Amino acid sequence: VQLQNVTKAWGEVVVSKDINLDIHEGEFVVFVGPSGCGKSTLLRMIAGLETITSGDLFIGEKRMNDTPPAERGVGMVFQSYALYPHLSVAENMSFGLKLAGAKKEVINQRVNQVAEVLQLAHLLDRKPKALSGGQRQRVAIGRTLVAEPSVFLLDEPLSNLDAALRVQMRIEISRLHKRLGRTMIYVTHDQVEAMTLADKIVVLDAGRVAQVGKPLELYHYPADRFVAGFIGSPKMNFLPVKVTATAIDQVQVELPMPNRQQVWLPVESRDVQVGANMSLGIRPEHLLPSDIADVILEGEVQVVEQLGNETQIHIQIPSIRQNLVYRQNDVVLVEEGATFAIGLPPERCHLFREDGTACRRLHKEPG
Amino acid sequence: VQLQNVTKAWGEVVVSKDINLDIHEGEFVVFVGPSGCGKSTLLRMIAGLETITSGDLFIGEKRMNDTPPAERGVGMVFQSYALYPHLSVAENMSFGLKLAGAKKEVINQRVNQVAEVLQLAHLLDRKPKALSGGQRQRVAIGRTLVAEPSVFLLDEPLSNLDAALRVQMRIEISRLHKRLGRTMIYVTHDQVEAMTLADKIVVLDAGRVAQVGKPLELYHYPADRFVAGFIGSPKMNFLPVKVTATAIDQVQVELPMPNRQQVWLPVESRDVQVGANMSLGIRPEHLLPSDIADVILEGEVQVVEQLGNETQIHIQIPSIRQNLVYRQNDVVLVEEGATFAIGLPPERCHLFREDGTACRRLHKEPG
Ligand SMILES: Nc1ncnc2c1ncn2[C@@H]1O[C@H](COP(=O)(O)OP(=O)(O)OP(=O)(O)O)[C@@H](O)[C@H]1O
Ligand SMILES: Nc1ncnc2c1ncn2[C@@H]1O[C@H](COP(=O)(O)OP(=O)(O)OP(=O)(O)O)[C@@H](O)[C@H]1O
Repeated sequence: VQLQNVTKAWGEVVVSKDINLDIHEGEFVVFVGPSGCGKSTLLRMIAGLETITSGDLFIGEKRMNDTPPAERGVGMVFQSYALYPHLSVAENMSFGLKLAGAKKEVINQRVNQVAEVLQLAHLLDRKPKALSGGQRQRVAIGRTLVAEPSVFLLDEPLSNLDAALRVQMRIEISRLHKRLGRTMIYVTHDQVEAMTLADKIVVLDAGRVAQVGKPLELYHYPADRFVAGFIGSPKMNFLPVKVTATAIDQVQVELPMPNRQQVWLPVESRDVQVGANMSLGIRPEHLLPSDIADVILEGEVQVVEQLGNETQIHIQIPSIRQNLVYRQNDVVLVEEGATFAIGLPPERCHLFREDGTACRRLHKEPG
Repeated sequence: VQLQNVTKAWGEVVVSKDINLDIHEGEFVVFVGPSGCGKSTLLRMIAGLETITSGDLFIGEKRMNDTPPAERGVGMVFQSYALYPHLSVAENMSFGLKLAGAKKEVINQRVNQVAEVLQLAHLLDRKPKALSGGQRQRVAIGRTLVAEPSVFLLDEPLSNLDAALRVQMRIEISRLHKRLGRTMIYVTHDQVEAMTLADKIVVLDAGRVAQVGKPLELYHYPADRFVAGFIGSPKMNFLPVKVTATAIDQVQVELPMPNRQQVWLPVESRDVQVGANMSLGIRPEHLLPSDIADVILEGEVQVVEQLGNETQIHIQIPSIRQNLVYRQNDVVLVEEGATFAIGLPPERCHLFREDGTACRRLHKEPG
């Protein structure tokens, strides 16, 4: 429930810096970050299986860096095959006889209720070698939902599950949290999941903590370029611009286009010098039909991905490196090489200084 | 490259009731289906890691049910991985080009260009033990990539990766499929990935092949309730309706609503009988705003998930036992209890018979 300058490292390969997390009791916290940033290591250190090179681990109240993996209040172990190849499903799931707590021995009343939510009922007498990746995965989860620790440490527990099934499990896991009221430390790559379950999201990046905030705060108010480009599916579009003017709460920038159009952005303005080279971000879903008016960008359709509910059009614009990704509702029929124009809304624009830190958007978004 | 009446069972449990597929050479085919429907198995039968109870498998153009795995022309990459802990990352990815007689001149070269795209260049001298899920998984892909088989069998090869990196790999794997142009049998649960990469999609259901088609073919025209309920993120909503009338290319149904509203659907009508109890399907993203539509449904907001780019609102309607899910663009503030309304667009409504088979939709959709 609490870290303090927890630094981990092995040689000159520092996996984690002085991260300072403050997880309250019964809070649902998910960890997200680029592959390699230190999410799994962090979760393990919070438990056993991994040492703590420096810092304090306040679980409950007093430190627990030396406490044996046994009693901590933790309940980890996850993802397809971590199960005993000789025991059965019911046997593996009902291993909650000694996992940091005090339970009876007629708990069959729960191992049967858990295998129910995980739709594993008809597989209780099954052996691991007889379960699919997805099935094994849920068994591994039951083992933890059965023990019912004081603090769960889930690590991508819902992987290997079809979409429909994965939605039901999100519901189940959400209930198991608004009931046991325990503390949860979830780790995932599924961003939709993060936003739906998380009651506070932690974004890691190369060992360091990038930002911590609620779902919509991270989405709407990334503190820097990195976080901005990490939260949100089709990465946020980034255009190179130049600050031409400065007000108290404006900051005018010049788009690299041939026409060199300028526009006033509802941004911080603090520490923004005229003439500075800055990064302007705009999300694929925030771009406009262009049918309306104002700031417009035109280019050639490079890619077009059909998703049934929406269409993502990749547009190439002169003077801009990478294509500009744009998402539009429904099936939209356009071809490659075609000419496409979109509208760039100033309220929904982000601006990052050369150092990458953000210029606190002033526009108030609901939430 | 071809299956006929292929059957597979473990004792008394069948897992592939005679499936018939016809994967053309060079095609990118993705397999989707409920957890434990038989995706990995079917994949391990094309490789040889599993025995074919009945039927004939014709990889290339010759029956291979009894051919040894190592000599089928198949290069597979599953979840179990293949990172030999005694070999360095660079040592792996090359191990594949073992007997291929590849020489340090040809190999080591493509091992470098591959460690580049997969972004492991800074990890060659590493060892599986000192890596992370996502990293190890790219390494595994690296092996099969470097070996450039004649047939790729990818089993959820991009899981364990952040959304950004994953999108990048989808572009790489896609480019790799264009460059070489060899057959690829991809298994995944990520429906956006399927829709994105696939040329054809196979939907499996409890060992059987439910439907085969191009992505938009399955999204707009599911052959049955099962596929309808399977393809598409927030699951299609289903409403019990009664057939009140039937015309040429029509069919009129009565909604569960207390006002027993009857609405005509541009649907097949073939094998539709007045009085039958059918299922009406409508996707959360196809429901319309209340004011801009006829045939409205009002109810109590139960859940509201804020995804950032959109808002999903579950509505309990006095009639349907299941909550009706609705997707609305952008951030939408609604109180968990509010009265909400939505439109039921007839042209985008699917109709399923009592036996679950769909009544061919006559509305032409773009695609
Ligand atoms: N035994 C080890 N020795 C040295 N460095 C290690 C070791 N195990 C992990 N690491 C380092 O820590 C980082 C990895 O792992 P972690 O397992 O913390 O990643 P994640 O952040 O959980 O990423 P992923 O999404 O890929 O699972 C790696 O990039 C690697 O450099
Ligand atoms: N050794 C076995 N004995 C009996 N049944 C088995 C065995 N191995 C797998 N199965 C059955 O085959 C089905 C599973 O596996 P497959 O491995 O074919 O699943 P998938 O379709 O890849 O699903 P998942 O997404 O969950 O990985 C399971 O539902 C299981 O009942």
